[PDB]
Amino acid sequence: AFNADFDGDQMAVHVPLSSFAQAEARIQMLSAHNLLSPASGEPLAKPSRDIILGLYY
Amino acid sequence: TGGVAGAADITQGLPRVIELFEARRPKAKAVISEIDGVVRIEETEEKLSVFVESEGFSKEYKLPKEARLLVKDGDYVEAGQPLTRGAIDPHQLLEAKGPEAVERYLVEEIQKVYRAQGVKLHDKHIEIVVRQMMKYVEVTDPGDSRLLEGQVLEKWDVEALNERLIAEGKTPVAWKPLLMGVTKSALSTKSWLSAASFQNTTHVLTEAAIAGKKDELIGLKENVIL
Amino acid sequence: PKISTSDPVRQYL
Amino acid sequence: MEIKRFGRIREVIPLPPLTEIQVESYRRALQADVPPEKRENVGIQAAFRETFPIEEEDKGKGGLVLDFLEYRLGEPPFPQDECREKDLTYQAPLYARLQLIHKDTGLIKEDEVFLGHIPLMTEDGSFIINGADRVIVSQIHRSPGVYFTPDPARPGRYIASIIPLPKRGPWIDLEVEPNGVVSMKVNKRKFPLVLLLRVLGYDQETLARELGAYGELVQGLMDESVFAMRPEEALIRLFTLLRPGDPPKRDKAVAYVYGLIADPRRYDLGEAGRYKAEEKLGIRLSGRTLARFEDGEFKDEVFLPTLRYLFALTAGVPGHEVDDIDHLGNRRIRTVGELMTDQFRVGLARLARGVRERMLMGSEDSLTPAKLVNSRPLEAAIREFFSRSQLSQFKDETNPLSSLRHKRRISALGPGGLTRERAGFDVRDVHRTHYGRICPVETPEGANIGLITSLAAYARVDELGFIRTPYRRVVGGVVTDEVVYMTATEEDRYTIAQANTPLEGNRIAAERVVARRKGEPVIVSPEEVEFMDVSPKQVFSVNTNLIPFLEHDDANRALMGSNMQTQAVPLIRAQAPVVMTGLEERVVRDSLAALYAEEDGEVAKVDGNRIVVRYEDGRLVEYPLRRFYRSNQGTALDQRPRVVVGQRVRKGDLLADGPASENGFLALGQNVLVAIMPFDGYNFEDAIVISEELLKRDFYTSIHIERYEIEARDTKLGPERITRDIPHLSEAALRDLDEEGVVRIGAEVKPGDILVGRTSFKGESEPTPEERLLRSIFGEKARDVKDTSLRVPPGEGGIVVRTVRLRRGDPGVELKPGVREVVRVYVAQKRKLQVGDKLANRHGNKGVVAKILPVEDMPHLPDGTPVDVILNPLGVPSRMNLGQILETHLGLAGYFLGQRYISPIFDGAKEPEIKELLAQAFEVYFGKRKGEGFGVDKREVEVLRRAEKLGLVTPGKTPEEQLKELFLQGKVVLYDGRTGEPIEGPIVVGQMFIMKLYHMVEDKMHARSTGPYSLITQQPLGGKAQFGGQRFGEMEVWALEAYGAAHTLQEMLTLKSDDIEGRNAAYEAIIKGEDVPEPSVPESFRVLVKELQALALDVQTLDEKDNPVDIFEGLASKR
Amino acid sequence: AEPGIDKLFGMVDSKYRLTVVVAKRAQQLLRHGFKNTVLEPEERPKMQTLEGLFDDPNAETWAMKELLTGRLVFGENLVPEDRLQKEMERIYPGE
Amino acid sequence: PEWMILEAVPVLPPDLRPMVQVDGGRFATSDLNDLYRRLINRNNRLKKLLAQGAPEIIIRNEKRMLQEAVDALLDNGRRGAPVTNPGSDRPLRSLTDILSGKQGRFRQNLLGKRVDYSGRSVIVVGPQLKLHQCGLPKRMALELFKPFLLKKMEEKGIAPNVKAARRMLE
Amino acid sequence: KKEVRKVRIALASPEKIRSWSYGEVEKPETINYRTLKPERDGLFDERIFGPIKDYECACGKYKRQRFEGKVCERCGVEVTKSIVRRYRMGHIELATPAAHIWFVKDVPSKIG
Amino acid sequence: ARTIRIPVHMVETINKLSRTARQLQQELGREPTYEEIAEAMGPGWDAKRVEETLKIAQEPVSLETPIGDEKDSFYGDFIPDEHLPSPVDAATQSLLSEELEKALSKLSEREAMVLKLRKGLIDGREHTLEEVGAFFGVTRERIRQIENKALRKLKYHESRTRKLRDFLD
Ligand SMILES: CCC/C(C)=C/C=C(\C)C(=O)C1C(=O)C=C([C@H](C)CCC/C=N/C(=O)OC)OC1=O
Ligand SMILES: [Mg+2]
Ligand SMILES: [Zn+2]
Repeated sequence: AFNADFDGDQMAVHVPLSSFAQAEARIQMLSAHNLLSPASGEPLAKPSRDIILGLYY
Repeated sequence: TGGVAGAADITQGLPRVIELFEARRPKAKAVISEIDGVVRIEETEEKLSVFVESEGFSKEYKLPKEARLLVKDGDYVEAGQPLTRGAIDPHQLLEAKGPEAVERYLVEEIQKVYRAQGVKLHDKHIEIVVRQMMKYVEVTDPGDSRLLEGQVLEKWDVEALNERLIAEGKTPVAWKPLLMGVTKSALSTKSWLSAASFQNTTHVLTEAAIAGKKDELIGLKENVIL
Repeated sequence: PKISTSDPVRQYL
Repeated sequence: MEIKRFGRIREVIPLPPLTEIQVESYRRALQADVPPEKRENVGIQAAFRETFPIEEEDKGKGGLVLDFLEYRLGEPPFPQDECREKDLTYQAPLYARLQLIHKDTGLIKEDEVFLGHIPLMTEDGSFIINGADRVIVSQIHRSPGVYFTPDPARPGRYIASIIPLPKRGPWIDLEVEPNGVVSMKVNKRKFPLVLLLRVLGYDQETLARELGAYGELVQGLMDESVFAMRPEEALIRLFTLLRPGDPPKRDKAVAYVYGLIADPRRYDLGEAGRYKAEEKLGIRLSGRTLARFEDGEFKDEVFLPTLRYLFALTAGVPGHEVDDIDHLGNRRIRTVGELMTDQFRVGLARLARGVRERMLMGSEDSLTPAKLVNSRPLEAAIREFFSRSQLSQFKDETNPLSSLRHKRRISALGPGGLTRERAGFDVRDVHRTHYGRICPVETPEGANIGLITSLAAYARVDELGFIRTPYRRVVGGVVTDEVVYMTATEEDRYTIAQANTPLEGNRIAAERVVARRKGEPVIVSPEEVEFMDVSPKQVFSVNTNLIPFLEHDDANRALMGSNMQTQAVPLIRAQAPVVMTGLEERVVRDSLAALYAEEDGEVAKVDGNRIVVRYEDGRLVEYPLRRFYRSNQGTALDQRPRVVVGQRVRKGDLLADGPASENGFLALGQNVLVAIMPFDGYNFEDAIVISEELLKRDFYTSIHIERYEIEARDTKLGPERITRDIPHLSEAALRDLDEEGVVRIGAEVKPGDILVGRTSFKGESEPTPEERLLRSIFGEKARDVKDTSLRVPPGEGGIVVRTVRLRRGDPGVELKPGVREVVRVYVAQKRKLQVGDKLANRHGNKGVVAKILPVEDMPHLPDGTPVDVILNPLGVPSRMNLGQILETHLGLAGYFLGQRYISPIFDGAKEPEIKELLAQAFEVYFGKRKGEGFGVDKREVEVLRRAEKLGLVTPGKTPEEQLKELFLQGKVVLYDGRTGEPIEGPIVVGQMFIMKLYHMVEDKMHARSTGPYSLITQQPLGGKAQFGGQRFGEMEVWALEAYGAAHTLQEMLTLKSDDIEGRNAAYEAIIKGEDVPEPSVPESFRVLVKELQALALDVQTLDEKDNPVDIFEGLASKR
Repeated sequence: AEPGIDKLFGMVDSKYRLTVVVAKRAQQLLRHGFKNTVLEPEERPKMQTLEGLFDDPNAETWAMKELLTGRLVFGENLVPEDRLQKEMERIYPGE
Repeated sequence: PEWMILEAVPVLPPDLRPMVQVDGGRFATSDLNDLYRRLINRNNRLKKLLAQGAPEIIIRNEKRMLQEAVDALLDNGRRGAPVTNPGSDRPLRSLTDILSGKQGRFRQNLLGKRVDYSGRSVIVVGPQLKLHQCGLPKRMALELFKPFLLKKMEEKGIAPNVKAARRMLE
Repeated sequence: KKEVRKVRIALASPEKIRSWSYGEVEKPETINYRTLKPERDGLFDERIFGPIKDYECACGKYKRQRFEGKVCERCGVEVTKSIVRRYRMGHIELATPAAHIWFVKDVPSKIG
Repeated sequence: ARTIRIPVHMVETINKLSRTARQLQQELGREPTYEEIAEAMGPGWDAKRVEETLKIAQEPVSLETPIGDEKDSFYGDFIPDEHLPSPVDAATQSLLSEELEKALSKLSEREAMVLKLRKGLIDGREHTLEEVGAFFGVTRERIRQIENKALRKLKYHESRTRKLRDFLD
């Protein structure tokens, strides 16, 4: 989803300050609550590379 | 690979997706029948032309030798059906089979691209953007405002109800549905705060400032910017 | 129609 | 170490001197040395000769003519590395003998004037400018000449174009109007061509159909014959279209211009354009455009052929050549010598423009000397070039090769068409003619792709500025060692065979031969061959030539390879690779990294600091060993001595290694054991795992030096000082300072510590009445001066190594105006390898150290040898950089046979040869086991069982001989150090060369809580030791909107940025444990509302009911 | 995930209402110490540090625990706008 | 409609078109000020000439220049731009450009804000993390949460007050 | 105290402009070269746009905030927050009216 | 002509300097030192004076001047506000006000005002307060004694309850 890879990509970090912004972040932005794509409705957090490889073998 | 010899191409990829979202007469404009009917074909050495023929109605489509026919002598074509290979001009098609049909076309024609790239995305996403290309209508017979006025459709719950009924107003507003690209359809919003935020800033304000325009912050951009 | 744009000096002369 | 060389293509000619492009362009543009005064035009001399002599004379009462006699220079006011220390430019002053003459002939001849002084090039090929090391990057542009393009805005015919190269020269376009006439462009100023077809002297009635003989539709040339009678009234009726319609009483105003003088030519005395113009058009030239001292009218040999070729192109097949604008016979490279010279021109332009002024404001016999010559226009015209030009840049010296590569670059940007126009997919595009002239792989990835580019190894730029490439002449299938440097156009005339073409002595051994015929790959018999490539090396840049097994790597990834090598940081235990290509030695040579001995001799003295050498003549020469010095990039360069006292030494022998050399072979990284297999997810997406053992061997340890500066400035409030005595609540915060403000050389400095102590008079000198009391309770002083001391910024410092102090102009220093003195502290750090660091091999496999495992966890061979890195295989199939796999196989053989390899590009080792070495290696790796008393491991058996079902090993063959089979595929049996069990099925291990990559400050780790803010916009702003905030763009604003995270977006764009009281109340709240208040209206908007107001527009926020709401509460509302 | 996210979702008609309810309950659950809590002693959120499980300071959490017990009521237009900011200060001091 | 004509030109609050003193006893300031100046100068002169009862031809001349001066302020370069005589032939930024940006626009872009509790860093894979977790360097966590941190510091016997806690962290 | 729900943009009457203005800029002077104090009746006059230092008049008679909201008798400067300087409008009264260029060069020229 | 208006006899001199710089360039060859150009200037002239002048002589710099990347950055973008106090600053001095109050609350009301009128409102009061002796009261050398005991009365408290100690940075 991030389309991140580890050849030296950087991420920015942000901090939800308020009681309210924390609730948004936690209820609606938390990674583990966004497993399916909103474009196609197919899972997005899914087995990826070495993970498949392992399980296939 | 091995397909550019001297025939005008159909757009592909992103440039095509744009061609649609702004559409926009296409490259190899495919000729479309304007009426339901039966096909007759006459030609010379030089001249070539298709006839669509009903009882009363009888339309002729004179067309170049360049054109690649799609339709047999003796076939039946519905209004808005293409007769040649190529992309249909949405404006042209809107005039032949109205709103719904053009919307359908736009959605698929866009899909055609993404899916050919292995990209999976629900239709409803495209349908939303398309609805916005049809946001506006043009007036043909006034109510109390003037004759052209390219102007939003859902301002019509009272204004397509004021004839005899609610507040009355002599003339019942007759309008023409209107197709416009996302660029143009975006310039045309009620919210001058948004409108000013896209291209051509000076114009928008000058316009709104004269008119004393209020912007009830209905969208997001306008609420954010504030 | 940007013809008589920068007259000023010519104008006053 | 023994070094096995590979492949057999004899290279008949060694690589050219590599910094040649730079060193020679300049050498032959100044001529400071060997050319003694009255000798040769070409360079700066030509720049002079074209501006001088300068006349303004009417013979009778006055006459001021200013000549040019001589040029000289030669006292750089300060040494090289002294210009670096004091932020000066290393440059010589430039003098000229001028000599003014009068109408009565004042015979008194002038002399010198060092009104003007200019930068000198370093030995290696760089400049020092304001203390900084810079490189001028040479640029491609369209060569001068006559070209015939197809009409873009027409699908039928073509446009002729005559191009010269001054800054005052005209692009003439010849066309055929939509309705078939003859469009003609000078500026944009279009007009019917005809006209000028008379002004040539010869009219319509002599040659208009005789030399335009085929001209069947010559209905563009045709028109006025009565106008085409007298040559006088020919000119007149045309000047109308050079406005504002001034009388023809000084008729030959612009025709005298575009005749022969310092304007209408494209090159001085033929050359470039004409050289082509001949082969493109007719034959002869008129000197350079049209020469006529005293005759009748004006010579035409220019337009005559030009017209009759647009004709010959509007014809069938005579001539008939549409011009390929991207062909390297049509593009030339403007080099430093030229680049500086034509910037010395714009200088003299303003000089004479300042000189012509001082005839008016000036007498006659009152000012003869240089009382009218002024540098300032020329001085600042040249200092402008070197300092602020797009083409002059911060020398990239991360390592030796960085610099070498930098000097060899080629830009399309600058004063040539750039990024805006971007001519996508054109220009950015490897042309058939790039073969051997420009590297087809070395280029910047990203939005500069194909615009900046690298000059290919053997390639050479000639005097006209065209890139040439060596081909050896072949006569009747025998191949001579007689080599030729063809341009792109000469090459197109030939059938050139490839270099791998099998030779049997000098004889072409093969039945059929691969060749290029003007770009076209063809198989031919050897009789038909006219030239041959020198070496695969010629096709590619230097950097690319450093990639072994390149022919097995897809190009996209070899690009990344030859780029990353640039970013390789010099290690302190640097190694040259196990598998090399060839170049690695010769690069260090040319890069001037290492120090070599210039003559046969014996070493006299050697310490870390200098080497002294007695040459066979008696000469004792000392070589200061540049020590622990700071590159532009903060990486260290320091020569270490590789030689002992009383050592005999041949000419060209090594003495000191550079930063990145191991015995004069380029050492950009380590060789290291790598097992390619996944490892528990720690190498998940290009990420890399690392044995702690590397760290212990000081294996990826680099030394970095950071420079800090502090200015002691005079104020309107009064001077501030460097001082030990700062006002505060600490003493343990002054420990390693004492030294009169400045930190002691040798101190360990942590983030937040004091580098230099400084006190300013502050706050317009008011202490708070609130603080006034606070102070008097504690034995008040309430001192005027503030702590503005320089501190080590967060994210670390290190250990102090040199402090440098420059003062009040008086030593030989030009300080910024307003500055009393500066202090510099240099802080060194031994960066060890750590998680986050980024590693790379030369095949564009790049990753980030994600894990450091303790040696016990590391996968180990049966002999108990663990591995250093664990590369994931998934990084190979989609990348198609198979070169690294080969590098590993050979590297495995090497590791056991104790040898290194030279394996030339498209030549080198080949599967069967590696397999033979792996067989030898197997004898070491295994052969001895029986001797030391060991059989095959029960685990070794376990693995083979599975291995034969994969069909890697033969069934029936013995355990040992199966193991050999497996080792020949470069796979071993690996034990997992966690479990002791083996890894089901064999794993490829071996030695790979890997580089640690330079870490840029922008890419360092960052964190803001709350800090400074922008004066004007009131948005978070980056301090000295306080990070600025992250940028939040509309793209991020959408992501938040799509989440419906309404409050987060709000607080992101108010409290956490713009809203002023918002951010304070927020902080105060958080400190006091109360939850954050709701935000108000952000400045961004308040300001916006004010801007619109300043435009007489009433912007008005309204409540539910339409009554106005104050967004400035009270501060705006009046009365 | 959060302990009970699926069922927390099941409690409302719009995703976003949950977040709102939670935030607002957290705001008041902080405003009045943690005195308001409708969570019986033994079911209070907990931490670990300095080695001695004190109550979990995170009110964003607290609210979510309380919702799942169903001891709370939420609605669009329940009690008047100010007969609440004082009536809650009665049972638990504003200090 | 009359209102489209100006008889009182408004003036942007000085604090945001400031006159900062920078290094070297030199100054930095917005172009607006220099646009505003020359307008004031011409108005004031026009007053004098009118007060003098000057010939209407030299008054026209003045009025012309005034009109232009106002144009140059509001939306400079819709009639052949004015520049600072020395420096360079760089055109002065008018209000209109300062609002929207001259780059056609308002896209293009130049559009975004900087942010207060933020950081950036190189990422590395965390195979150990459960899906809702991420690894943050403490050094970076300590800055991002500093104000929050400072309070806990006060709630614990590790700092008397916040100033002393903050000083602990410098 | 109540939340905004509409933003309205209208043309500004001369009365409206004078309405906003905290005083006329009558002199084209900026800051004093020697003292750096905004010259009187100029583009920076504290008298018009407000104090430079929080709660402190130009001449220096008033400070503390004790005198919150008082215009000074000697120096004419209000004693408030300095921040008020980024929000306070001025104006210039033209000797002759001048056309607003937007309502002229933006086509179709709304006045034309 | 100038953004920052200057006296006429100062345009005189500035123009007189840029006159002499011309001779002194060509007279010497190099650009003259400051001492060089001062001797030439005449009698009232000085190294410092030439310098301190040219400083005044300059353009000055446009906030709207673009930076290197040209398109996105401008000089002004980099200039930081040093006027307004940042959340950390603001939060401090607000607490200070609160804690000083808590401090001098437990004092004689007459005494508390003394220091509040020696500093606490607005003016240094070298002797001015000692004249108008707390509006009404025994003046001069007997108010000198009150300061002492009032300040020393705070040291009793402060040494014990360390509240104010930390604000001394
Ligand atoms: C006439 C108004 C023009 C305008 C944008 C004024 C505001 C300016 C210059 C600012 O202060 C702003 C600015 O630079 C940037 C932002 C954020 C980061 C992004 C806004 C874009 C949002 N986009 C959407 O939410 O899309 C649905 O907000 C601003 O108010
Ligand atoms: Mg990446
Ligand atoms: Zn006052």
